[PDB]
Amino acid sequence: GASRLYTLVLVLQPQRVLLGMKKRGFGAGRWNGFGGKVQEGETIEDGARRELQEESGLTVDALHKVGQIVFEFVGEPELMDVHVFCTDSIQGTPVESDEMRPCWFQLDQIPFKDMWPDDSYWFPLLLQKKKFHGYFKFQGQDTILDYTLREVDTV
Ligand SMILES: CNc1nc(OCCOC)nc2c1[nH]c(=O)n2Cc1ccccc1
Repeated sequence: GASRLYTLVLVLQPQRVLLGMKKRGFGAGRWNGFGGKVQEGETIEDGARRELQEESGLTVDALHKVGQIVFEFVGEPELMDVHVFCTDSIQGTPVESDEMRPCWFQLDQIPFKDMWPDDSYWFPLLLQKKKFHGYFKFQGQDTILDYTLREVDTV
């Protein structure tokens, strides 16, 4: 059907991953990555950089696309086509805002119970830097009715 473009950025380093507790708005009460809608006149990668900076205060040397996930929320007018980026190359410190509190998690302490339920499926691939295409059919924000996830050579 009709779909909208989104980006999702994970700051993933050898020993730790950066997530942000949402205090308000989309994903409130969960540890989320950084992202949002891609705008007209910017590339998907430019949009990922922009959202990372707007949300966390971070600027990076480079980012790479590691996956794509299509979300179907039952009853919503459009699909969400999310392009997933990864980067280790931060140039400063994350900053807490009125919207978000940043936290570095050790890789054996990733808080899946306090994250979106789909994350449990594709994180093991992200952590191995294995590229992936996924699809998740949701009923509301807690329930996965169906999904697919495959390792790909090209996103
Ligand atoms: C780290 N896992 C996840 N992080 C976010 O950060 C929000 C920034 O992206 C807009 N969102 C996640 C997320 N895992 C997850 O399911 N979502 C929900 C989502 C659904 C549809 C479009 C975008 C995000």
